[PDB]
Amino acid sequence: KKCTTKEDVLEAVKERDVKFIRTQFTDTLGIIKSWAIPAEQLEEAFENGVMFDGSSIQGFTRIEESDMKLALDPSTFRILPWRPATGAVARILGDVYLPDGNPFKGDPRYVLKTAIKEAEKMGFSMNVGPELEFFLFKLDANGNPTTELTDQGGYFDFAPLDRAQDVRRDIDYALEHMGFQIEASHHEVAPSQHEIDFRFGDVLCTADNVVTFKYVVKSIAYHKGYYASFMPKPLFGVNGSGMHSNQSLFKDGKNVFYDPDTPTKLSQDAMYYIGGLLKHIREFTAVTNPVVNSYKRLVPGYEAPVYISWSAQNRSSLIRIPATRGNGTRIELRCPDPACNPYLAFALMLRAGLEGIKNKIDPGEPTNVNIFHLSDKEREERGIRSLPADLKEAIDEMKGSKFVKEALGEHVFSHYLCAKEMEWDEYKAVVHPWELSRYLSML
Amino acid sequence: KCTTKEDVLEAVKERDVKFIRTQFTDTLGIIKSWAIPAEQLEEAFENGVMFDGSSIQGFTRIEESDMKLALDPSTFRILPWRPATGAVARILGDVYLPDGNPFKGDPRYVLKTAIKEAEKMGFSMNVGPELEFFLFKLDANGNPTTELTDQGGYFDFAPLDRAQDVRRDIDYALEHMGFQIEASHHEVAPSQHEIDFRFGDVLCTADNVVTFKYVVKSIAYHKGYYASFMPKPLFGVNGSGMHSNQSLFKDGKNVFYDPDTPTKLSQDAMYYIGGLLKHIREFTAVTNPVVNSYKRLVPGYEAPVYISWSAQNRSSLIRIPATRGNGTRIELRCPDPACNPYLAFALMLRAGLEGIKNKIDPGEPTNVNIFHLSDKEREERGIRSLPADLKEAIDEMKGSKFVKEALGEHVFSHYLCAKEMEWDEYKAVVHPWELSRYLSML
Amino acid sequence: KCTTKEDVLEAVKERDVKFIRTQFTDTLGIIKSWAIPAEQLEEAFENGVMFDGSSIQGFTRIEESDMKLALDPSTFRILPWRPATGAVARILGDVYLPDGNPFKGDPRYVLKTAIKEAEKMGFSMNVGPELEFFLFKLDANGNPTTELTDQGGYFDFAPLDRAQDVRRDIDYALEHMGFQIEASHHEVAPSQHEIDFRFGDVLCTADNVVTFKYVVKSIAYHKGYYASFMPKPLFGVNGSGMHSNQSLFKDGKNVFYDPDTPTKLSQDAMYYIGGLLKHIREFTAVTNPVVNSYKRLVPGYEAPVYISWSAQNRSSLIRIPATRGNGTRIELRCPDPACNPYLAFALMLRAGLEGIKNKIDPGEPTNVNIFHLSDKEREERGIRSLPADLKEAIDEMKGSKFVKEALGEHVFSHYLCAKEMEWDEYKAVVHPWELSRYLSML
Amino acid sequence: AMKYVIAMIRPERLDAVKRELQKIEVSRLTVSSVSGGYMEIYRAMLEKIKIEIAVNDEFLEPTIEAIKTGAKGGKIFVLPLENVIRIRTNETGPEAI
Amino acid sequence: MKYVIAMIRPERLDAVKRELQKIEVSRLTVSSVSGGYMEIYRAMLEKIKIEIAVNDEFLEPTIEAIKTGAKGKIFVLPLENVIRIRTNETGPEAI
Amino acid sequence: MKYVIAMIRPERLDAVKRELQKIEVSRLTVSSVSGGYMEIYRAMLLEKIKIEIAVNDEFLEPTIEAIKTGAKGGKIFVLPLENVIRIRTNETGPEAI
Repeated sequence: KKCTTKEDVLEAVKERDVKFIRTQFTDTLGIIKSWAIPAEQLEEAFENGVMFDGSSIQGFTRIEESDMKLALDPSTFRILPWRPATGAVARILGDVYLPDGNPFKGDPRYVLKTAIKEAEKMGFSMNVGPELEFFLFKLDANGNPTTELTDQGGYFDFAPLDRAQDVRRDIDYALEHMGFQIEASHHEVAPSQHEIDFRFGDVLCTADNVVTFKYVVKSIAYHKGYYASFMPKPLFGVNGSGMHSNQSLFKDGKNVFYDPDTPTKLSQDAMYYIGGLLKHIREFTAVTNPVVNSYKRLVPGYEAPVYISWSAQNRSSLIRIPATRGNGTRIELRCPDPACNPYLAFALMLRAGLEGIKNKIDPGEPTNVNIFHLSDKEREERGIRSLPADLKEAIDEMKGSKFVKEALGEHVFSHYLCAKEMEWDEYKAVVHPWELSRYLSML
Repeated sequence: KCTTKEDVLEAVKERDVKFIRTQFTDTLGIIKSWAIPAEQLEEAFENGVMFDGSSIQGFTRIEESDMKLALDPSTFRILPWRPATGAVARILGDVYLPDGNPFKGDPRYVLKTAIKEAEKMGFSMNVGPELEFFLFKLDANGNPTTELTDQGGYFDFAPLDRAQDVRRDIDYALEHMGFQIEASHHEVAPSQHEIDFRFGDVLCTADNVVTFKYVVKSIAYHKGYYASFMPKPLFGVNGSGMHSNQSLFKDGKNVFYDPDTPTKLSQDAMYYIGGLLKHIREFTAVTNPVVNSYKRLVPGYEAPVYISWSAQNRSSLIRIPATRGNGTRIELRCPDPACNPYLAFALMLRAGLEGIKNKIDPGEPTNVNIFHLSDKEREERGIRSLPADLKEAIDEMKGSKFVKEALGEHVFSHYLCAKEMEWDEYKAVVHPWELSRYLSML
Repeated sequence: KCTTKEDVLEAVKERDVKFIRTQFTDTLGIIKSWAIPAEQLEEAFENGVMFDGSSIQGFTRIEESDMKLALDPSTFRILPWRPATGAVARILGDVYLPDGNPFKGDPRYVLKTAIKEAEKMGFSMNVGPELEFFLFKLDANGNPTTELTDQGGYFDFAPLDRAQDVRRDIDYALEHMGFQIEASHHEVAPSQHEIDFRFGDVLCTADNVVTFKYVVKSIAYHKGYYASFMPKPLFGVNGSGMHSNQSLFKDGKNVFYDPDTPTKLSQDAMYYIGGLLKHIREFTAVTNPVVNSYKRLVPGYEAPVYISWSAQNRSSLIRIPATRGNGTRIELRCPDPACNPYLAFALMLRAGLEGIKNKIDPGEPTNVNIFHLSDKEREERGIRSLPADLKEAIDEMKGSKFVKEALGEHVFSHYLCAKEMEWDEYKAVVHPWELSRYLSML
Repeated sequence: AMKYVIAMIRPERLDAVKRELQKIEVSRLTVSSVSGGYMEIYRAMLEKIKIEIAVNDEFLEPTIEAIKTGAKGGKIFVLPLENVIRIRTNETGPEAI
Repeated sequence: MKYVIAMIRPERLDAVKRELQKIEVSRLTVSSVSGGYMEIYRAMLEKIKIEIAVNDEFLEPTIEAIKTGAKGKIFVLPLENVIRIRTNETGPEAI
Repeated sequence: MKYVIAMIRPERLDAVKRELQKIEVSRLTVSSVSGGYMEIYRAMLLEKIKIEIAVNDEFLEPTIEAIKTGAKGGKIFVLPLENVIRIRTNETGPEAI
């Protein structure tokens, strides 16, 4: 049954011996945040809100407002798929308020809700189906994460068939009976790599679910003796991990990307939505691909795209349009990796698409050729631009962008860019073992 | 018997089936799968399932990659393990392009076309396959090795230790998903085993050979061992083959049997053999698919490296067992377990059919030891060899119109480009045998 | 008792038997088997089972190899372990050529012809064998070793640690399969044991020596130990024999007993001893079949290396125990537990029958210690010794018309060609002992 | 009236009995691992399952044959049940089962 | 006399016992048995069987004790005889 | 009819099973159960053995004294059991034990 009121939640806590409640939120960068509330404190939390330190979201960097209130949302209450001896555990989410009663604009979830409100002002709602690729590694003798493989299978192989076969099934079962409604899962291209495909769904509940997925999957794997890694590129020379984001807009339950009267059966407003996405994706690549290691995945030779193009036929464009029509018409954006903040990243896809629809942004021609095999002049003649090559280059693009600044809000915009600037400055000064291998003998 | 999607959904509910697995192969015989939650199954039966065709045909080309699997309810089978989370089952189906026509690059589709062509003459094919594997140890980290589990030989009662129980559990698991073993025995090499399955229609049999490999492997892994289907994992002992016994039936009767001929074989039996002998060189690349396959096809062991048929010599490339009647059969001995069985059985079927349509004489049987003859002696007999390595098998197949039409152009070309890349990789490797032979010498 | 195939099918249903194993031997004694699912068994009773006859006769020649096993229900016996999967049984039978004639190359067939020969003269033969073996430890990988489980001696109460339970479990397994053990004891060497079969009908007893070997081995393996039937695993201690007590019967009376003679032995017993001595030299290659057999046949231990008969002396090649009446018996001491019991008993039966036919007097007993004598004394006494190594035993057998006609030519030549190969391999080996003696000297 | 039915089965038949119990909608059941000369040969190399079901009288015989069908391919002891109380509902008697 | 069989959640076993002792019922028989709340948990139901031989006056006190202690099913059967062995008492006194 | 339950010191399970067979009682069922003399030992309720038997009225006295003798060197419940049915043979009451 569906939890709608706090009394539904409080009744369900009683009936199922739920002993601890975990809040679930993200900081600016997409790190999963939480704290533990005993069941005994929960009714008061529904009454007065819960005070907490906003530095958890916005960092310690600046003197700003820091005592926030979490107004719990009973419809986000969901029992977690493990039963400790101590009792059942659940998660819940909420809205963060400043002491004056105004919503805190720096919560990524509020940022998505404002994009939702914009789409609603135009009569639209957005669905998303994410595709989460990940790696299943071994723990070393101390229980630490490693990159040790659990299998050497490839794309859609029925692998692994040892003990890890049971762990993979466990992860699937836990999500399904949490209530995820997985559509499918397969082995992906690289050794020990996997993909679980979410059901298409309301964008807010989807972004909420992507965060929950990350730690449920890690906890299941850890407790079985394995490690689930959402690194974009843990291993050189094999495929990285992405989070392709299929999406569509609806006007009261009618897919707005479908139009049965056109030769492709795609609507005009679908193409404008693509045009807006292609117009701004460079300016927020730092959001969808947020760490240094993201751009080791954004290199040629694998499932990762590097060139800004759209296409139906070519399964490797940045924007790909599946063959499905009718209600399930969607466009797939392939560049994002799973290290991103899904709230900030879905919100900017939605804002970009809504601008393309509002401004009639023609996306141009589709690129059906292999873009890797082309020359610069051909790409230049085609006008085929490439995504930022590294995090610094992505940051600078974002820095100059008033679209991204408006969509995210100045708080989030500036907090994000400062911290990413600092991480690159830490990365750039490191002398890597590859440098000694190449240069120590030589120089 | 599973006949309808309503039979399946009821059995899924009744037997607590929580996960369904699809089951298919790519162009190169690799087994492929994805997992469907049992909550998705009713929608899957109604709408099909969309999946990436790069699973079957690879990534090397821009071609149609959005396929649809239409689930076939009569291929639903519960797997022989019971996880705490609930039961598991495998299912197959037919693959469709978005425009609604069948996808021709599916190896199962290639076999149906051979079945469909053979039905234009009123012929149907049965297969009883004999699968050899090695039961090896795992190392400390749970990974495969070639370390022996026993030192027994042909038809020995061995192992008698804990691996005695693994072998039994493997035979038990297959029998109780409905494989109907005829017999299993220890094979010539140490730690080598063979399971002989009952005769069935070639489509059911090819589906079951795919199921068998991952079932056997998963059972062995879960008991702490490894089941290996390499052709030649170990130098200087026997390799593993997939001998493929076959019968053709018409009007209910065995096409190969004739009670009135001296050997009690029908004429079409000899024509079927002639067709196989004519074309076998041209699809050794399919029945013997990897580089390691031609370390098994060297003289000295159970492997047949010469093209000939016989009833008397057990080691001829084509053998006729003494059984007559409705069980008259033809054993084609050269294949190994790495082959795509949909592609192998279809090519055998077409080749046999070609022999019957064009009345291809098989020539004389070879009743002697072909190894113990000279190179001129066998040329006196006109006895040819099977290709000596993968590159040679590739070159024989690239120039074959029979193979190209039987597989279709998409399969033919994909298969050849991939195998050509595999050989171009292997031929540049500097092996440790070369250092041992040459480092001091040169 | 199992009498009809319906008896066996009911027992399979009633006792939840899921696997039936066949049990036979090859020419050289190795124990052979293949597994049959219980679901296949009623068909197996109806039509027999086809199998490859290279399992018995080997691969080295082009000879008919499609054989048919017809199952003997009365040999159905449930094995003494109970997998969770369900019970296991063994069964034996008769091997036929595709024309319907019996296959003469099966050693059990060879025994059945000997039984027919004695029945043509009124007699049937009992045997009670005494099987010696070692119980050793397994190394860390579960591999056999020659590491000791006790330091005990003759008839000691030993071992007294975890190996005491394994030994008791071995006795229990055989007895409650229905062997009817008479007595078991620790034998002379450290870790050495002996189990005394029940004096029984020779055919059924030979079936039991084969079962005994893998039941004992498998029981010990699953307890962490190893049972070894090597004639001489350890230099400097007793080797392991299979002494073979035997008697003939006519009309239900023991024809070796004569109450009205001083020895209370009939004359036919003396002619039977006389025949055994006349031919024992010629089939030592069958009773003592491997290279190791002739490390046991050296002076200084329980092994008899001299041809003689005695009542008193326990040293003799043939000893006549004190028992009289219905249990009057002749003990032949040279065989070791590696022999093929089918062939070993058959040749024993034929040698003794030839003595009774030709009234071959055994000469005088030998009541002295033969090891203590000088060559001229033994020469004066006409006391000849056994073959001193396998090659000498091969040469003796090859010339023997008596062994050839008794075994049949196919078995005779196959046996000698395989032993000649084993000897040629051994004789070239440079052994560590040679490096120790000569490396620093030469 | 109502009854407590104790049934013991060899453990590999438990789930054939579960389904046969489910046929006439009988799912409220309790299963215990119990230890209760075919098997004499095997002592060098027997566990049952106890099932306890509370049924109303009208389901008496439908439950016995359901367990009979699932288990045959053990014994059934049926006892007098005076009362059954549901803790959450405080139901007593037939409505409580 | 009475034979009472109770299956309580294993988390509340001694809370039932504390309620049981308070009305001076102390001889019981504890055993572990097994009896879609818990489906979500199959990746990462067990019960406690309590058998009591009360008499017809401590009958309802025993039921309410188990009803009380386990709150946070009960089966009642006729007991015809009880034999203490170390004393050979039979009937109510043997309880 | 009777349903007999015996709680015996676990060390006397096989002593009673010896006296049980002597009077043709073979249908039993053995459980591990538990029910301040033992207080001193808690650093280094006590475990019993539950044995369930259904016997005819003619075997009731032999059954108990078999359990008494083999257990003396516990407590025997005697229950009024009205129905005993065998699973394979549709047996009832006295025929089914």
